[PDB]
This record gives sequence, structure tokens and C-alpha cells, in this order.
Amino acid sequence: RYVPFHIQVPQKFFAIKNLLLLPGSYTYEWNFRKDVNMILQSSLGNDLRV
Amino acid sequence: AAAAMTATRMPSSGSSPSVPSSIIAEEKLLALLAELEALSRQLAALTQQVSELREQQQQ
Repeated sequence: RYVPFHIQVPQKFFAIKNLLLLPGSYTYEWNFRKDVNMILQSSLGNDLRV
Repeated sequence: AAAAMTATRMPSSGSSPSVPSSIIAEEKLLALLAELEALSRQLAALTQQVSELREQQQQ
């Protein structure tokens, strides 16, 4: 039940996932969820907040 | 150095919905404000006719 995890997450947004970025400095921010019902999947589909 | 090395080795998340039942609704609402006046009207009409005993006994 307890898992120290480590993952690589890919960029899915169409406008930038294949962009060939030329020289320069660029700000790159993204927002990630903490909601277990969104992030995880359960075989029964039970609530995971409860 | 060897033998075992072949494999590898918070505060508040603040939920809210917990372990209670489901909920439902309907839109046929609120006669009830009229009885609060019915009750206090008819209450006066009691006292009004207690007075009508007294105002006839005093004759």
C-alpha cells in the first residue's frame, strides 16, 4: 500500500509537444494535481478521498 | 558493499465529504409563512372573545 514512487511524465499539449525550440532562455511552468480520484485508478472505482 | 546491493533499497491534505449518506432535493416549497400569521391571528381572536364574555358580564 505504501510506495515511494519515481516517474517521468510526458508533455501532451499539442502546440508545444513537438516544437523545435531555438536558442534562448524560456520560462516553463506546469501545474500538477494532488486529487487521488483524478491521479489514480482503482479496479472497483471506489472513492479514494474516503 | 555486496550481496544485497544487486537489487535497490506531512501536514494537512484536508478532504471534506467523509463517511455519510447520499442527498436529494425537490421544488414544491413554502406555504409555512402563512400559518405563523394564522396562529397569531386566531390567538388574538381567542382573547377577543374572552373579552366578549367580560364585556357582557359587566352589563
